[PDB]
Amino acid sequence: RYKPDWESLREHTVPKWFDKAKFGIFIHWGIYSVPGWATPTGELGKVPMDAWFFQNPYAEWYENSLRIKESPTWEYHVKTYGENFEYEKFADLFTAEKWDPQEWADLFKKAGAKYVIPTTKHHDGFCLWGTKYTDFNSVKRGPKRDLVGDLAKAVREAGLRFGVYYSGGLDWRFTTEPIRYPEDLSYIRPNTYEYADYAYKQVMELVDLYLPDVLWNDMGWPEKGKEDLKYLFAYYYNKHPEGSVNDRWGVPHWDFKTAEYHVNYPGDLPGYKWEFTRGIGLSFGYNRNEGPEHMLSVEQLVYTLVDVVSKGGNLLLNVGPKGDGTIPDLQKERLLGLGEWLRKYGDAIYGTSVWERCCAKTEDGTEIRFTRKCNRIFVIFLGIPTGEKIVIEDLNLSAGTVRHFLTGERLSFKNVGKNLEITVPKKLLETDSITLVLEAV
Amino acid sequence: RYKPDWESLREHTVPKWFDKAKFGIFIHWGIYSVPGWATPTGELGKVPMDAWFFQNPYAEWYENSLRIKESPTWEYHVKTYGENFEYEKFADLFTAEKWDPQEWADLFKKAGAKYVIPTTKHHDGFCLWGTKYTDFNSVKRGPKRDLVGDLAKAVREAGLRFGVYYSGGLDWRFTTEPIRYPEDLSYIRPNTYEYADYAYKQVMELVDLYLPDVLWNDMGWPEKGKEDLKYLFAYYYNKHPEGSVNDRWGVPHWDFKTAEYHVNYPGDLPGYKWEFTRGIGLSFGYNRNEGPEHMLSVEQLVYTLVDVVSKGGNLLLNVGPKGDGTIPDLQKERLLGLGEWLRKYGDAIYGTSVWERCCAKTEDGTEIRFTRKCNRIFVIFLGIPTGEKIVIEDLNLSAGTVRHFLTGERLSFKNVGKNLEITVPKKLLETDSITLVLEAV
Amino acid sequence: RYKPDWESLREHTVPKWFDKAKFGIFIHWGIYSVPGWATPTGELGKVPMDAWFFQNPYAEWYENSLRIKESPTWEYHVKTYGENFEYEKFADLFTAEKWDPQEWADLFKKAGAKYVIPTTKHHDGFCLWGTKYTDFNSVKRGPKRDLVGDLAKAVREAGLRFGVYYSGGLDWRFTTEPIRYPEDLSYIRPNTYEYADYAYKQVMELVDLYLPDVLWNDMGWPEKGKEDLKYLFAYYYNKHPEGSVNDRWGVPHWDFKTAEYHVNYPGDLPGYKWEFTRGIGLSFGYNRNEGPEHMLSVEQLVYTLVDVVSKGGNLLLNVGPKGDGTIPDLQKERLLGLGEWLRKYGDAIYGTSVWERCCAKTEDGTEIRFTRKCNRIFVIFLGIPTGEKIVIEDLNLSAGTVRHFLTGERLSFKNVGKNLEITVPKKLLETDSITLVLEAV
Amino acid sequence: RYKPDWESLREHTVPKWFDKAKFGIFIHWGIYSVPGWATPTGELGKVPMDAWFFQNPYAEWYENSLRIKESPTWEYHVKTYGENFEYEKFADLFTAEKWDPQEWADLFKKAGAKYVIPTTKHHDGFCLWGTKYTDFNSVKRGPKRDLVGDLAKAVREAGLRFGVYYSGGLDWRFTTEPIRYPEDLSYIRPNTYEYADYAYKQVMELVDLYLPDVLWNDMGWPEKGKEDLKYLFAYYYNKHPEGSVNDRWGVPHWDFKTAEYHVNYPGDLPGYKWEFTRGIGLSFGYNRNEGPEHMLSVEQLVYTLVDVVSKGGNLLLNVGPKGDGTIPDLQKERLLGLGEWLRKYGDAIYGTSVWERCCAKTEDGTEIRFTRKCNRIFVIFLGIPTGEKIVIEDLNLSAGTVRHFLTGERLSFKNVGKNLEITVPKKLLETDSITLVLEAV
Ligand SMILES: C[C@@H]1N[C@H](CNC(=O)c2cc3ccccc3o2)[C@@H](O)[C@H](O)[C@@H]1O
Ligand SMILES: C[C@@H]1N[C@H](CNC(=O)c2cc3ccccc3o2)[C@@H](O)[C@H](O)[C@@H]1O
Ligand SMILES: C[C@@H]1N[C@H](CNC(=O)c2cc3ccccc3o2)[C@@H](O)[C@H](O)[C@@H]1O
Ligand SMILES: C[C@@H]1N[C@H](CNC(=O)c2cc3ccccc3o2)[C@@H](O)[C@H](O)[C@@H]1O
Repeated sequence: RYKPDWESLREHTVPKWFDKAKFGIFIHWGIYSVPGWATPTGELGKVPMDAWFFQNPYAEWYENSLRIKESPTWEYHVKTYGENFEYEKFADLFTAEKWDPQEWADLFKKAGAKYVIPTTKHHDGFCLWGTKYTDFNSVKRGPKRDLVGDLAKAVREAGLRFGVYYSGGLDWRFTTEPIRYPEDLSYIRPNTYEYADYAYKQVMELVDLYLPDVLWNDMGWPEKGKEDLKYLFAYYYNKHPEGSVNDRWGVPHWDFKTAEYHVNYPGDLPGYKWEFTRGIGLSFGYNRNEGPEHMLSVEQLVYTLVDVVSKGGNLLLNVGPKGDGTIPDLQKERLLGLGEWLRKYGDAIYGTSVWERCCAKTEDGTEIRFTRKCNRIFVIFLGIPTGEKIVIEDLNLSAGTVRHFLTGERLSFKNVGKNLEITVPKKLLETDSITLVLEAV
Repeated sequence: RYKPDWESLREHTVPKWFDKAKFGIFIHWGIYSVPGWATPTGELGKVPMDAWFFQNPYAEWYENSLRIKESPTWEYHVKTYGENFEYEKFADLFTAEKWDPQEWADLFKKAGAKYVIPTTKHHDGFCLWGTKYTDFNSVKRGPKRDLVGDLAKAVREAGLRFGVYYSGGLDWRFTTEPIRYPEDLSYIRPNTYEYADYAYKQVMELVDLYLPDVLWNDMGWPEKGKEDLKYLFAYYYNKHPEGSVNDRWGVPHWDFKTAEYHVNYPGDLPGYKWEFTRGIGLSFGYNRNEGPEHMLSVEQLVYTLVDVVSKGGNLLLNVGPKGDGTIPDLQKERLLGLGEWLRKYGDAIYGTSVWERCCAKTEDGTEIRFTRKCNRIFVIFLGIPTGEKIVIEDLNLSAGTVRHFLTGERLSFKNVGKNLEITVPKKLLETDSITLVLEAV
Repeated sequence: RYKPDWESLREHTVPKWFDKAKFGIFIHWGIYSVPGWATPTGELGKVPMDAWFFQNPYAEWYENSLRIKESPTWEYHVKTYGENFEYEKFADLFTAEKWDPQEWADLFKKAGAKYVIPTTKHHDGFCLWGTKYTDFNSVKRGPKRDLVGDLAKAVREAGLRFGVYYSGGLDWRFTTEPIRYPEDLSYIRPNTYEYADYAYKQVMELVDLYLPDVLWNDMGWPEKGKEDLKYLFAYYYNKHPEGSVNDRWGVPHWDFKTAEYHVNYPGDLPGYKWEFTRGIGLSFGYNRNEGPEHMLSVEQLVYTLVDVVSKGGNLLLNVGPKGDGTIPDLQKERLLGLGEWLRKYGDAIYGTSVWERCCAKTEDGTEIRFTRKCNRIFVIFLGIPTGEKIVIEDLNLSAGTVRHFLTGERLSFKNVGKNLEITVPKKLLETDSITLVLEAV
Repeated sequence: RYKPDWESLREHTVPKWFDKAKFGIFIHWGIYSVPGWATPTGELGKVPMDAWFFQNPYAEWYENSLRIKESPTWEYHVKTYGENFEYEKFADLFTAEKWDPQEWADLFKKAGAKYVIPTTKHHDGFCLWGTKYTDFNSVKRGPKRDLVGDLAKAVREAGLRFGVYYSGGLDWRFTTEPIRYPEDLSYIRPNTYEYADYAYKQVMELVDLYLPDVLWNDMGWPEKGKEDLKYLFAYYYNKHPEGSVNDRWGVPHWDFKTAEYHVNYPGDLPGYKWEFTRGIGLSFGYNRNEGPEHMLSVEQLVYTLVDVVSKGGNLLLNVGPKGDGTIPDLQKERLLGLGEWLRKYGDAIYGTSVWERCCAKTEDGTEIRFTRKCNRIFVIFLGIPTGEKIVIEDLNLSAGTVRHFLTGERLSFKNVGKNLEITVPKKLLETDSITLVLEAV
């Protein structure tokens, strides 16, 4: 058993399944999906924080944006819905009329994901399961249905792991003033003992009803409730040792860390297990304002996954469904594009470990990443070189044998000084899809 | 912005408006105003604390007195209302049938007050605004009206500042045993986490609905909720930098300190901004038992104001209205008397600063106080000397010019040793109303 | 009395003498003054923190730079003193053979300064007084003299206030590893109970031996010792009420805040008393490598003081003496020039208060700053306009009388729209030294 | 960088070199080695704690035993050294006259160990290095030599990793009363701030002087000093990322856990890196009273290491040298025998990982342990079966190829039900030394 103390809970490390899974699907879905609107300003870490909340690209932040008068959201809202239309009202419009959890699960499985994590409660406080601690939930309003439970059953039937996201650090049902600047986050929070009990009871409830594979908390945990996590974590691990928690609780324990868009993104091997998350575009919740110009292309998604994995991370790619429960076409295509690439190259991703180094590049500027499976080293190019002669800078191999991954064809190579030279027959180079992949042994 | 930490909140000092205002009106009004009864025993600080709670002169302490069997209040109550008449019942009798907030505001403006602060919730827990955290309030019971909101609108329309009083440290809706001795205050308190959240939510609510100019807490703050004040104060000052808080929270921060009747009353310049409070009589809530023998006379009120101001303080004079919302005649006359004196002498009060010393006296025992406005020094006598020859002890001036304030007539003076001599023409002496006032330059 | 708790200590505010003084002299003098060498890289706030400690422009950080091998300092040291010359050895070379405290005091008085603050102990832990808590001090080594005491007597003899600088946060006699990045400061500190007691005892000793007018701590106070400050401050204020402390202790109390070069420099009135500090060049300690190109010119110093004062601050200008006790001519000539402008314009500086706004500018960009003395408003131009017709943007006056400060000559003016037009005869413009100064009433 | 907080420190996990090393040598050497005497009562975990301290088998607890009058130790001491011979006096007899560190290092290398950890300071508080914080150390007394440093140089010269053992929890130089029952440990400890600083300073000094590969604390860390460990660990890891610390500090962080004789010995795979420690006999310090009957035989040592390694642990085997610096032949011959088996079977130990299960057994009870190297699974028999037909209970293989480890000879096998049958020709069985080793692929 795990005891309720940080020294004991440290005994639990990231489970194997999670380390080997490499790719998961995040799902931000709630009543904010109904208006599904945000100004696609840019990526977190690139937009100046003094403007960020006033032109928030996270459509799931709609309510906070609505609370800032004369913010693009306020104007959009007043003209589309009217001023006598409270944000809460969207809970009744959220009907998930076309939702089919098995179709979602089929899709995430085809895309190559091995786990799925929906938002059980985001910052607006709306709950997607029939919780008994609030009536502001999907069973009582809108969908008239236990979205979390139903999705978990479908995901698990498809053979994928199932986790839960819970906004522990923020709940706008307990505050009135919006977040205008990053500094505001230091005092505009529920702040009460009552809220801390609520959060604790809600996560314990999720654990008892669905025994998730991952407890993904966001925005930190209520200061008054931090001590509670020793008990919660021990309770959780003792019922599910292969369970896992992220690092957004603000306490000593975590099984894996996180990075969001540019924030805390590592440039080289970090030394611990971590997970990258971002939307296919610039938002997590659905944004009808985004076009393909704001989204990553299938090629960019593949290069992102490879970069992340060579660095020991897992990619948790977010999908932003519509209020009716359908997944926009732009998103579905990119999920599929990635699933296709993974069907061909998956063996150099799933189940791999990091190598001595994560990165390299060809004399001509083509970026390279490495992954490993025992004695096999995968050399993954972020693109496909034009010429048959490939010069990798600052790299020497002691393998003696280097094959072209898809075909398995042995290739010719030699360490020329501080570099490594390989000849890749154009026929092979033409077989690869987005990345030229080599395997050294 | 202010950050939620004591070191940062210290950056906020008492606002100018408050320091210059000098005189404000306190209003203790609640359901205790209906029975409006107390034994007028004496002034706080003069009555032995071993008898005080058994013969409490604070009529607003009626419920606590009622809970002590065979206390004058219990007997009075049983004979007037009966034993089957719970204190709470007075919430239904509290109808404010004749209340006219604009008339209150007109009156406080004529009296010379620059700010007004009503009890939003006193020790009995009854709330004078439509709070959503309890049904024991003025919108649901008795007046059927938002007394706080309505008074704030009237006060502000009259051009005066508006603050709120909130009994944070005591709420008898959460306790059953009465306070019999001062020691009891150390354990007979709500004491629960629930109460601490309640208090926090109620003051945050007052801030969001009325954005008061002063948060006047009383009886300390729930120990469990003290840390909450860092967030509350930062939240408040960031929405209203000219807002202010008193010193009854029991935490590191405060903008001005307080003194009640004789308690913590300074004898000389204190070194920080402070405010004196007391009732026109011996109680804060209306007491039909007080006669003019228990009240300060207009002259005493003026001398009190001057003493307080020369010492850097503000006077917060309490008015105890009746259950029907009218202000007793004894009180209205004294408010008016003071307003008259302030109309004539206001320029030596509002906007003044303390001088090198607060006090002095004439060879014959007439007390004197000083205030200042740059190079002008006001010399205010607590009374009007009979003889034209005035000898002030232990004072020498380097002004060269001393005028008689009301008329502006230059006077004859000279430093005779360790004293200062001035000749005040009887004609002038007869022009003054309660205080002979001189101005040195 | 002041009590040992933050709520009581809050009662003490910045003493009047300090608020009115406006200009003081900082003195960073120690054994680092002997090598007196640094790479004059740039101003704090403008140099990237990734390079700063490696090319530190603060000569007083010589020891820390010396511990980073292959730092310019390390190279310089090895060629100049040798690889076997430990930093501590500089205490034997620090002889202050040509030191004359009354000569320093007279120069600071002539320079227009009202208070002086020497480094009693900087980060290297060497003490400039005969402390009984360490033998690494100026009585036992180097000068064989109590430098703090002898300087304190001299400064006071000259009629100036005397404060003490103490490095509470860092003491390299308790660490071995150098600071290479800002992050290192979070763990490379003495850290022991022993050190917290040491710092408490030494500041207590400074208070006892010299009862300074200012306790200027630097680098934070040892976490373990933070609660001691309640007792230290009450002890101090009870012995010396007109005493004062800065804001670098990391506890709730402080009497004035500070800004260093660009760091925390206010853009407008801040709302509390503060003080700006910087060296005449880029270092606080004497740097033989700085030349006039690294120093502020007299003109710039004047503009600095004016800007700081119009925003309610005091300027604490640093002088870096040599190991022999002399003050370099470059620094001396700048002090004397500033003193000259102050002898001429002192009245628009000393004893002033902030006005409604600190700033304005002329139609052709000449910056303007304001100060006040009751009804008299001083208009200071940062430079002397060439033409006689002056147009001040966004300013209206309601004084009816504007004079030329130096001569007293009444000048012609009028409010022309959102601007203020004034005519200043070239004969006056020609009398002003570095600043055109106007006086409106 | 690692930051000084538990959440950041969590990022550091057991270094690869340690996980792969599998075997290290502990060395308990001090002035207690001079009397070198204890009652060899039994193994920790098997001796009732009501008797233990009174008949302590740990020779290194001589001083504590000596303070309990009428303890076998007290008797022995009085007859051997005399009632007037204080324990501290043993520091003058501790001369290590025949010590040769390179000879120890070569023996540890030849024994198959990859790291060495000597007691820099045991419970008696005597320090085996020239610490500047106490004169009770080996440079000032006894050997007049820095034993930790000289041993560190030698061990490293031999190519092995060097760690340090430090008694943080107990120091008998700070107590006078002996430990008689486990309960006494809860209050007979140094207990002062002074001691918490002392321990922090000495471990910091060990890190600075020798930058050890392992910080192996014992007996917990002083409560008052626990928060210092955040800073100590970050300081340490930032200087030496491949460094490591054990789990005996009583704080949230640790890189590997420990087990001592029977205490905390895992029965199956535990889920985290750990290390088993015990003496070759019943004592850590040299006990002249132990004979071969109290010691593990070479065979038992082999079986121990194998059991520990198959369960993911490292074995830290203790050697107890004599006061003169020599290692007793009984211990030396066991180290050499183990080294012989490791030179022969090293490949099935060093650099291995745990498999699905650690354990199995043959039809006639021969215990079996497993280790892995990617696809190669090592099958280690704790003993060599007599017959050629072997039946392994509850094991099935899906390798298709099982070889005899020593020769490489392919062997015949098949899954017979829930069992695995294999034929090993006696000529092979006769080549194995203490263990039959098989290799499945
Ligand atoms: C996944 C996204 N999380 C946002 C909040 N982000 C955080 O609390 C935060 C961001 C972040 C980045 C790196 C490491 C830790 C971090 O914590 C949240 O506001 C968005 O709506 C969305 O749910
Ligand atoms: C204004 C009056 N306050 C009474 C409670 N008084 C206090 O908590 C108290 C009294 C007091 C006096 C000096 C400084 C601080 C102080 O705190 C309260 O019991 C009365 O009913 C009335 O509201
Ligand atoms: C006056 C200088 N102070 C330096 C340390 N600075 C700080 O700790 C710091 C800098 C700073 C700037 C604005 C407000 C607070 C601040 O604290 C110190 O390192 C220099 O050697 C010199 O003594
Ligand atoms: C290696 C030996 N350690 C003894 C102290 N043991 C402990 O504090 C203890 C024993 C123990 C066993 C498993 C996990 C943690 C544990 O802590 C110590 O008293 C002996 O003298 C010797 O140094």
